[PDB]
Amino acid sequence: TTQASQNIRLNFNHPTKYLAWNFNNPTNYGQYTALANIPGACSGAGTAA
Amino acid sequence: AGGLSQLVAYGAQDVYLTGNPQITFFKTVYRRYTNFAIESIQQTINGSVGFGNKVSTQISRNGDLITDIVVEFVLTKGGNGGTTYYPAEELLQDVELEIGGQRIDKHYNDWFRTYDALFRMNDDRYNYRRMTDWVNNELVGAQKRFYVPLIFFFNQTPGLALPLIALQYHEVKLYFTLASQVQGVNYNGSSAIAGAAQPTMSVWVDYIFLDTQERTRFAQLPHEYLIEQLQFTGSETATPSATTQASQNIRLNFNHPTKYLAWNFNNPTNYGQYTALANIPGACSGAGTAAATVTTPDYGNTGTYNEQLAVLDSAKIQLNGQDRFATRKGSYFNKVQPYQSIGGVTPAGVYLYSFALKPAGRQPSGTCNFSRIDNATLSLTYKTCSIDATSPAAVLGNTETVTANTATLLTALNIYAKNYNVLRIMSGMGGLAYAN
Amino acid sequence: GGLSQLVAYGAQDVYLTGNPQITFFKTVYRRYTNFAIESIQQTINGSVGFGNKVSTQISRNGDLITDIVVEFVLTKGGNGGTTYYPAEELLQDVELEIGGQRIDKHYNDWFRTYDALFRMNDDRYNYRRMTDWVNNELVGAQKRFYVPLIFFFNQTPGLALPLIALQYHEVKLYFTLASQVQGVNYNGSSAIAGAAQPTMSVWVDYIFLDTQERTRFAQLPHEYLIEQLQFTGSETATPSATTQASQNIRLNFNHPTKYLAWNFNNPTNYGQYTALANIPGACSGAGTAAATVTTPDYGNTGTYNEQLAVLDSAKIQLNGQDRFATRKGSYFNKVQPYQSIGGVTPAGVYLYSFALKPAGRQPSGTCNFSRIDNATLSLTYKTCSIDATSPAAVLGNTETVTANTATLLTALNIYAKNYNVLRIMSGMGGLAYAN
Amino acid sequence: AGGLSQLVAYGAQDVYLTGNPQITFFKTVYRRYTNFAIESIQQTINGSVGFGNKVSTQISRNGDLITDIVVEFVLTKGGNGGTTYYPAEELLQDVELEIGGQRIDKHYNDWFRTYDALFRMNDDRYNYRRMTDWVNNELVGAQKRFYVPLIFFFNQTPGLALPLIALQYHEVKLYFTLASQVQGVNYNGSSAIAGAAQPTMSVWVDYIFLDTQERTRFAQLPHEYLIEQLQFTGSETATPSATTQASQNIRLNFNHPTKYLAWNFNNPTNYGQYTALANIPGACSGAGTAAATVTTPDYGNTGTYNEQLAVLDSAKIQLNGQDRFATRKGSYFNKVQPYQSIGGVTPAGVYLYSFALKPAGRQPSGTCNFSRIDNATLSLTYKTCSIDATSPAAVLGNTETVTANTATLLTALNIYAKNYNVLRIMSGMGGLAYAN
Amino acid sequence: VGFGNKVSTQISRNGDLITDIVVEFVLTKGGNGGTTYYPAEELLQDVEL
Amino acid sequence: EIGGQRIDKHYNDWFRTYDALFRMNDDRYNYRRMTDWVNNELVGAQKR
Amino acid sequence: GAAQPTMSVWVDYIFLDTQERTRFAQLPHEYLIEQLQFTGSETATPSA
Amino acid sequence: ATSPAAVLGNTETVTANTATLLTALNIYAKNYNVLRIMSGMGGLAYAN
Amino acid sequence: QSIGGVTPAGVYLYSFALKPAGRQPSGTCNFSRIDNATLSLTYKTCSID
Amino acid sequence: PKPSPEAADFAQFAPKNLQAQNFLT
Amino acid sequence: QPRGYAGLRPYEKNYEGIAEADVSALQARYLDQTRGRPRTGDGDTEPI
Repeated sequence: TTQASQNIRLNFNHPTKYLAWNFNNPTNYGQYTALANIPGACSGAGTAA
Repeated sequence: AGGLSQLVAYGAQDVYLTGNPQITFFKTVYRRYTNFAIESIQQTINGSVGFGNKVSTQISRNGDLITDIVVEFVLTKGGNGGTTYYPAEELLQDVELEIGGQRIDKHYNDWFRTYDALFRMNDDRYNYRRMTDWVNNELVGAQKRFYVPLIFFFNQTPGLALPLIALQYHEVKLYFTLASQVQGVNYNGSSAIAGAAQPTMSVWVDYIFLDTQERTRFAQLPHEYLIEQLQFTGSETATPSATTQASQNIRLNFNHPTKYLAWNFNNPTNYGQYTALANIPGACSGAGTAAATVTTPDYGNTGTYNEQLAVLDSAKIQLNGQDRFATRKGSYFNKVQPYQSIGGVTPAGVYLYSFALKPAGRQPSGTCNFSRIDNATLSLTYKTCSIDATSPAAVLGNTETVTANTATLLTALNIYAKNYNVLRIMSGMGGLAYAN
Repeated sequence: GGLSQLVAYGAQDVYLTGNPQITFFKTVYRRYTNFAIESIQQTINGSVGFGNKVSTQISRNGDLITDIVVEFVLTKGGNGGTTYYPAEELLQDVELEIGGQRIDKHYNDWFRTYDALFRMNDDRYNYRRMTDWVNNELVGAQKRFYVPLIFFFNQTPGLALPLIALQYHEVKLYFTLASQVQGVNYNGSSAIAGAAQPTMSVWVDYIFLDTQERTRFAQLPHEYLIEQLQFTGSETATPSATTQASQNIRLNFNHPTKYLAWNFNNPTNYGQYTALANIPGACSGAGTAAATVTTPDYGNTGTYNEQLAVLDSAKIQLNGQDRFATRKGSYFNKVQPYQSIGGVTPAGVYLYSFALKPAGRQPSGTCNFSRIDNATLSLTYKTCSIDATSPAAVLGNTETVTANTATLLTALNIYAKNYNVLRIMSGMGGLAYAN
Repeated sequence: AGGLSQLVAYGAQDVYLTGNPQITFFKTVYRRYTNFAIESIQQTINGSVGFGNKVSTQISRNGDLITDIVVEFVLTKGGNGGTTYYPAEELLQDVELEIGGQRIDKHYNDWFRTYDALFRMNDDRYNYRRMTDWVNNELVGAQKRFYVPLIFFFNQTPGLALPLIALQYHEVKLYFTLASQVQGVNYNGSSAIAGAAQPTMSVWVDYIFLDTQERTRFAQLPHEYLIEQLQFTGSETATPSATTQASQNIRLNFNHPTKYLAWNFNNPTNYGQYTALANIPGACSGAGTAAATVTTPDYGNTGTYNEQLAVLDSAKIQLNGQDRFATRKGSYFNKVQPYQSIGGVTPAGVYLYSFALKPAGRQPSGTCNFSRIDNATLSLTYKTCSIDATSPAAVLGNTETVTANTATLLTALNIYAKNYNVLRIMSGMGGLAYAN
Repeated sequence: VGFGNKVSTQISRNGDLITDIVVEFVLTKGGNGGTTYYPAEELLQDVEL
Repeated sequence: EIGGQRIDKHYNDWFRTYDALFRMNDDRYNYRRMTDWVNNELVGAQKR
Repeated sequence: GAAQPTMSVWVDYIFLDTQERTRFAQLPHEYLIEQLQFTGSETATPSA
Repeated sequence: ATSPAAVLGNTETVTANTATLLTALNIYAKNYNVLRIMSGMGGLAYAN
Repeated sequence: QSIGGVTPAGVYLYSFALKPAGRQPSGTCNFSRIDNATLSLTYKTCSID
Repeated sequence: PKPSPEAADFAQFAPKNLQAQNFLT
Repeated sequence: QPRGYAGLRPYEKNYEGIAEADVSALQARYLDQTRGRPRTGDGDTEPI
């Protein structure tokens, strides 16, 4: 029922080429997407397990 | 006798009222003005008009100055009376004003709702409601032609009329993103209304045509217009149902001399819902009967004056860590500030804090210049949302620090800053003097 | 505290605080000439009653004359809801004469149109309190009514008429008192037996000046920015069914005009600018088995349901060329009074302005119809196909159609309000230009 | 075509409007102002706060100028819906301002109610009630935070802000007396409400902080302020029963140049009642039902607009033995004088006669110098109180010269006049210029 | 104001000279006739100039 | 405040923090003696 | 039945000799005073 | 938190489940400013 | 303050003089330089049986 | 020898409102 | 240094508080006289 927003203020200081970012699950190294019951996305995905 | 018995009752204590008189009230000399004429004509809308569509209008140089702009809509509703709540402006969810490639302003439906809920007052607001809603209990299938005036800096007073005559090389455009959902027309809450028609839109622009002598000066000479801007970003807050009185520091990102900060707490699924819903009259659909359901508003009466359905307990503004004023309770910002600064009634859930003596006017009357402030914070304290919304005995029979459980849905925080800038016009080119 | 906002001072303030011209905490009030205001009753010349015409001549009690209120004493012949603006309904025609020259003339329907457009907020409620029974008073109730006049000199002291400067000219008002007033001596067209005749008196407040200003008024020539009302009635072209009638009204206006306002009315029922319909407040007995759509629930005659109004569109044309592109009727009921007045307008009353601030008195734009050969108002009517007795159809249809009962709105009233110049010198007055 | 068609249609009759013009208002130039900031600071109350108690609050000198002052109360309602009527200002029994030991003004609770009923209008008046009453049918036990803005000469006009920076030698303080009985909170009619809570009060003052050069100028220069005062002495009515038309001749003890003479008639038991009680829906407790009584009002609807329930028949003011204006009927003072001067709606029982063109305005516009009149008398003629208040047939359908038998309860006569005076600020010391 | 509490007054310059200061109290009886003996003086325990 | 200008502002938990940080040995203990019930006092104990 | 606290604020005054009081009243002074800065906020403590 | 075996026997980066109640974040700073006093008037040299 | 005796209930006075019992003037209110001197009297409520 | 906010200069008046003094006893 | 001072968070130099005396000075007196009686003021001498 909601759409979140953020205003994340940056503290950077030199001629910069780019800003790159992601969102992650701190439990699982490299998870930048949600888990879903589709092929390759979850343990046992596609089966009753 | 009569007026002369009064007139001769003159003394020393009259020396500061009628002694050495300067004015007489009973002969006014009226100023002569540059001859002008006003026209209301259509502009071409570029793009397909409909729900969720993005179109733009380019204002043709049909005249010298631009003043008001009224956007027409034709909608047919799929609901009976009370199922709609300002649907004409809910559709008009985002209007962006561009002059010379530069963004001058951006208004949101939520802002039109806050402005109407805050600065438009008396008979003028009743009319606005009939301009944007179905008021006289229209039923399913009723068609209505709506008028949504825009409130940009040049729309309400000729004093800041926009001189196209002096913008020979820059085009002026309006971008119109239209909402995907309008309550009562193509949706009833989350439920789609089968067969709902698409809106029809037309944009009318008011031109001023000036006499030859002054309009020449317009085309040739530079101008500096002191104009208003709206600055906005939304946020998210949370209030618990029990045991805790929440606090949250809201980090602000505003610049330039500011007239005021205004804000609300919205339920994103129901446009203009700024208070809790409850099983009391007008506070939810079916209120007072066995069918009352506190999760859905009795939409046409969404706006209320009952502060106990609002979620704000108190608020403070801090600038660079300094208290800007001592903490005030929420009713101060809902009722005392608009009393002091505007002179009308602000529905519950809409809050104002002014920096200006008369923010409703255009003559500058006090500003906060956020250009020197590194971090401005709006400190919010929330009401405990522990009252069962379905029990009037507790909804209307409780303490100031507690509200209904349905207040936890007012998760969207919308803080608006009304500011000043200067729009410079020279040699057919326009632009804002300070860019932030 | 607040010091923090003074500290946060920047370059953007060069336009706001640099080299201050004013401050908001040191106001200087202008001193004014000594004067006194007095309430004095004028004598009515003639027999007061229904259908009679009487006049009054202004007694020169003071130096200027400013605010005239005509008082009526009425006995209602019906119960609550049977009346609707009976005081101004009776006050049918008010003619303003200064020195033998006609200066203005207002009508009861103009007083209702003005109340419908320009008088707003609590002031309009109070107006209704002065002209009606608003507390559900029953048959036999006696009430004193006040109908303030709205001539150029009545609403602002700055246009007060300097009688001391007009010692050689007569200032008079003529009053036509309506033969039929709804709920007082007639209910619709049916006479109410035993209805009392009205009692009337005219009260006006005078301005008394001290020696120096009254001398200046008496000896110097003056010009006043006088406003005037122009009016002639015409018939409507309201269709019945399957067609949207067109009509072109040839206008007879002249002088620098501020705005044009008009309405469609039922000449039988004062203030009925809409069709009658079997919805709440839109006709007698509405919502019940006794409902009828031939007679209004009079006390609620005015409504905001524009679907009961008959104007589908209007356009003004000047000398063969359009003045603006055609707008639908709801534009003139909802947007022009919004842009210009900032009030409300009831359904069936329409306003188009040439002026940006027509509610004001300082000029803000005019169309001078003294220099225009052909002024025409083009109307498109709504098709009058909805069955007025079925609320499902009255409240459930499209914008180009209205109630079949709309065909009763047989009279068209177009008003124009404009500027002129009133000259006063050596004790006599008159207009600088009259067309 | 268009506006150009009337601009070219120019002639002699246009010269008075557009020939040799003085202004073009499509280029509005706004005046540059003096930098200032507004802050709300809490004051500390001296003395125990309570029903029937008197406390004082000295204004802490945190800023330069004072504009508004708002008294904050926390009230718990002891009754249910419709049992209160502006209880916050009833509680605020009276306030006076003292500058260095010299009193300037004195307001009473029924004045605040009169002022609100007479001069405050439209949405503003409704919002005022929101701040001072319970308006959404709240139930017993409900807590609400109330705000009563003060209306002294400096509270609502920034131009008359009290120059504390220029009163280096004087104390500035307000005295507050709180009522012993508040309808629906402490007492219901004349019966005490067991367990009623003691409202808590806090007094807040809004300060203006000035910049460098203006603060110096305010501190070192003398000032001449034109200020307003309220004059009041209470009296008693002579309301008859049957066959007698009473007339009182109340010699006024007012002094100084005033703007107007205003009065009402009060039921000392039922605060805010200025009319008779009758068995009319919304006029009395239980009105319209078999339980209806005309001895107890429907308090939430204490005020009405039906002049039929009014007690005053006709009135005139006489000065030195000669009439000030010709006799007018009571309805003239309730509806026509405020129409001609304020522009609002005045409820039944409140009467006004102005001596000024704009009595609601701050700019002086006419006056009445009572200190130069030997005998100013207000003549009040009363209606015969022969209507049986319990029979709507008689209440809603009788003659203009009669009123309800229950009108005899309006035993208090409240006549007020609003003054002019001058507040002198010199070498840090304040006082008024004119005595009496 | 209360029993065992201390209060003070800073006397303003309403006039030129002070001629007479009178302290007053509003008191209720906690007992019947004869149970009191100059209770206003007992209450006004210390006055310091 | 001095002259209406705020010079400093302390909170209950700052006082605790200051005692936690800068008071040390018998001054902190005596501070406690001046601030709490330290001898296992029972219900009804009154202390200045 | 909890009782309301009774508070009494005591301030320690310094009375100086005549010559030093003269100096204090007449002369300018600058004091290198200390201030406390504070706003409250919220922390995000993890679960597991 | 109720099992001493874990509370008195775990590593540096692990604490009790009850630590999650320490939701109030209080950050204090102490600074210099200067109080300037001249001819009866005083104030902060570096005011906000 | 003005005479030093005891005034029975129901008798009230307000003195302008310091010691009015004496013959020599000790402060007066000149009612020939006053437009009106108005005495405002608030009554007690007559409810006790 | 005085900061500006201290007072308006006393001149052109003679109400005899305030005392002259050395400010120390 | 990676940054220059942005100019944000500036201070008021030598800000003095509100000039307030502790003397509660004599209320200033009215300039005119209490008005008396216009028809028989100051008394009328009565002959013997």
